[PDB]
Amino acid sequence: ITTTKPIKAHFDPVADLLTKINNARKAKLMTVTTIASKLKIAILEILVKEGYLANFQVLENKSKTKRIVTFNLKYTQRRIPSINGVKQISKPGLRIYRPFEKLPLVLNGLGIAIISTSDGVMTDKVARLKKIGGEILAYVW
Amino acid sequence: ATIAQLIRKPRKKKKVKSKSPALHYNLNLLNKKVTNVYSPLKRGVCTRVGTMTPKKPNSALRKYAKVRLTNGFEVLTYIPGEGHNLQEHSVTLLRGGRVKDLPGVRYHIVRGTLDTVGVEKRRQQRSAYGAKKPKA
Amino acid sequence: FEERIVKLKRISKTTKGGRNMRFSVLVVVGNRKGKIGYGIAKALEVPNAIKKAIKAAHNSLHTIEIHKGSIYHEVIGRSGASRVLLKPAPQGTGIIAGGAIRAIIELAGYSDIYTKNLGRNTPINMIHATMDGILKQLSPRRVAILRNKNLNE
Amino acid sequence: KRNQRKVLIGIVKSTKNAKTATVQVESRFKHPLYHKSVVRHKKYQAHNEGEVLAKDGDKVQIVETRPLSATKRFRIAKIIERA
Amino acid sequence: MKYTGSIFKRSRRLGFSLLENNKEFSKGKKRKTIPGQHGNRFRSSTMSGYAQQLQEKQRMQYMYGITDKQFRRLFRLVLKQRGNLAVNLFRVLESRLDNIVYRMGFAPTRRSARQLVNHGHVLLNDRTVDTPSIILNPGDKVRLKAKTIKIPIVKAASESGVVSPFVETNNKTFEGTYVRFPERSELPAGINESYVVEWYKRL
Amino acid sequence: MVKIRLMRMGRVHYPTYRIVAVDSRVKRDGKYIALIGHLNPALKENKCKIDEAVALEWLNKGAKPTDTVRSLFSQTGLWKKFVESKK
RNA sequence: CAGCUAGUUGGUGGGGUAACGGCCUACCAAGGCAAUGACGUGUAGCUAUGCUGAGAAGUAGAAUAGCCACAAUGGGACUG
RNA sequence: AUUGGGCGUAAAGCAAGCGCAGGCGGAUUGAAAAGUCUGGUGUUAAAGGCAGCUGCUUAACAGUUGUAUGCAUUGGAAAC
Repeated sequence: ITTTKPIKAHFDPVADLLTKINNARKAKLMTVTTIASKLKIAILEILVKEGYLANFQVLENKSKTKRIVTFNLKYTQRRIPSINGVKQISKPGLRIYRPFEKLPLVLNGLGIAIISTSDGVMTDKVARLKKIGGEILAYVW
Repeated sequence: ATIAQLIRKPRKKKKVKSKSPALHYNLNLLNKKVTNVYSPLKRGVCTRVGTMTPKKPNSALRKYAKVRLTNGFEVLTYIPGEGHNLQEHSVTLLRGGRVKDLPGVRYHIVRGTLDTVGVEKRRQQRSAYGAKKPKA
Repeated sequence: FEERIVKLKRISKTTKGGRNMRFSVLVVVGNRKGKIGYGIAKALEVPNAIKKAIKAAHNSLHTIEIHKGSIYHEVIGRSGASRVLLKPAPQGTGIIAGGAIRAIIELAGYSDIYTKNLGRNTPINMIHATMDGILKQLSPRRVAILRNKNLNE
Repeated sequence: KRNQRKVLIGIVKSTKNAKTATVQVESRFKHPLYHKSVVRHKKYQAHNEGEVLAKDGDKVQIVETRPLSATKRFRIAKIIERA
Repeated sequence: MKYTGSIFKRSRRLGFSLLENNKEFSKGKKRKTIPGQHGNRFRSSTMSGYAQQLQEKQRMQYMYGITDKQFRRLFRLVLKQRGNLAVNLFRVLESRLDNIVYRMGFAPTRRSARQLVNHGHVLLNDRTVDTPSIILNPGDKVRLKAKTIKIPIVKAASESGVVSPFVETNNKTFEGTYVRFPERSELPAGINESYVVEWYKRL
Repeated sequence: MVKIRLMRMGRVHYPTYRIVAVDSRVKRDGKYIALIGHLNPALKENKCKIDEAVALEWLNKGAKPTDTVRSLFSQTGLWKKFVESKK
């Protein structure tokens, strides 16, 4: 509420979200802002339910024109972030598609990859549980 | 660079060349033509036999032969061993191998062939320089 | 504590009327249980340089953690444009690596591993890159603690 | 009766030739080595039997048939409205 | 050549008795220096990793009297199965028929034992064999062919001998069997299997 | 006649014929349609086991076997399950 | 290697072919391919596969097997 | 160097701009299902590669059983 600042979205949703997280992690920032998109909303939801970041609130103006989402990153009392390294595999013009049997494992399962097969964004381990493959969004560990 | 660019122009390999090309080309009679079948080692008939000096770091009087292969090629060659039996248009046999001291020379005569008799009185390893085993 | 050297180097700085031949050595120190350190020093003679290098290495030691005798997640060591890769080898393959990499991993009390040299091959940069790659290893229990999924997740 | 058919929606270029029209289809395939997704075009020949006059810019379907002539090997079966 | 003429030259340089302990057992003031004119003092000034890998290899293979490609074939055979590579390798190196003959104690030396196998004096599983590269499994009977018992040396060999725990034999009836797979500690400890197994980047 | 016939797939001195159904105008041990057991005329005591299921399918739609196949079909009893069904 | 293609593209009646068909024929038309590579130069039988590699892929298409083409060179047709 | 490289001083950012075709590309709703994933069926000759077994006095080898990989058809999923 009352953000008193103009914010715009960079480019394709996957790349825009990751860069903000990485820069905030490197600069020890805690709060960031970006324009909202249902793909980005879903990936932020699965990220927070995988325990990598704090509160996200999706915000709408006093109209049905613009929707934005702001999300806080998980930290510690000793000021060490939970996010270690983010890398997107999907890329504009380099759409990557692996079957279920070739589903990657990020750092021997320690990390989390976003794989939106048929039911929205959906974690790799529950993907193996449902044995369905598809789009590979990004590696997060 | 970008994937959308290499589709237009795929990468090209270096395509390194052979270390010694003379032994590779060959030509027959009866509509002669080159067929470059990369034969291991050819023979030839010597045309000029003399001596030449090596380059900067070394100093000697190395003996060489200007041999002509079965085809029309002329290649420099180093004559190893103690002495030689090159006899002014006598047929010999060749083998690849580069010598640093002699520019241009990139071949060796196999000693133990048709006319080039092997080094006499050589009992160390006896295989190079075409030496027979001495009587026990 | 085996203290196996890796690469001694013959270094010398010029000086008016002569060459100050003062060669240097590099050593690796490891207790075969998790203690690892390295140290580079220079002296006029082999024993003096070896003693100085051992003192420097053993004075500054640092620990590593072992899980089934191997690294458990692949990590790349970026340091000084000389990359070194580690991979969680299965229990049977045994130790395979170059010279300095084998020295470090063997003195680290380790076992089976997969490595491949990238970039340059100067021993000091390889040691730095391998150490960086092995210490940026983030423990599974650590990420379990710093996440809400500590219960085997 | 295992007869087949290829569902190839195309873009007819013109009916300039006598009662024959050229159909263009932009098939999408995966690059053999670089894994990118690209599209290629190839012209298909067909004959106007007389029921429709496929002008420039219409989009139609393609079915297999006997070879009616050299380079003319497919005919019109099902047609969708104009553009 | 499957036979090496000189045997003490191996025990001197390699620092390991090819036999049990009799290679340098004070025979004519037995020494331990390397053979040749240059045995004065060359102890350790360039001893590198490749050198010790070769040394362990040579300690392991010439002791069994094997050649290079044959032992490489043995490695390719043992790599076919799943298990501990070093223990499986050394078990394969212990399953040789001529090696088992020494474990039976029928010959004073392994070199002698390998000779009886060739000439047919050793009969295995009721069918005579004459190849030293047989791979034996547990529970295989071995006999002296019931022929050529009257060797003035086999009696002096089967009389007194050290029978290892992992095999059992009967001295009088000249009958034995391969009871079980030997353990590493039951054999001489001067062979570190790890160096030999990790030096093979050949395959 | 698509002819069930023997193929010498094997090493020298140790032949191993495999009974197979192949066209008559096809060389030995060449391309074939279907595989019918095999023969090892070195091991004795009924070393000629076959499939017996698709062999009947082959015979029932046209196939002339060879003389060597006669024993390999009679010992198992292919004739005693074919001749009366043929009628 | 920037234009190539005049039975080349389409239709009408007929002939011929085991069969569809510019395959051919009498007539009427001027189209078809081509920067996502036509035409031309050079090289090469293709494939299952051998070798190397960890893998993507590189390499030669050994033995053998499937297919294709040939039987000194260039053409023609009979029997079937 | 798609996975798996670089372009300040080491080879490498065209002298700059206007730019069609190409690639890429804001947010929300609906459909279709071309990409994408998945189930069934057919096929992907045999030999060879891999694993197990048998037989050559044991291996080299031969036989034996299973084994990948793609393609086409059909039935669904709708996140990009």
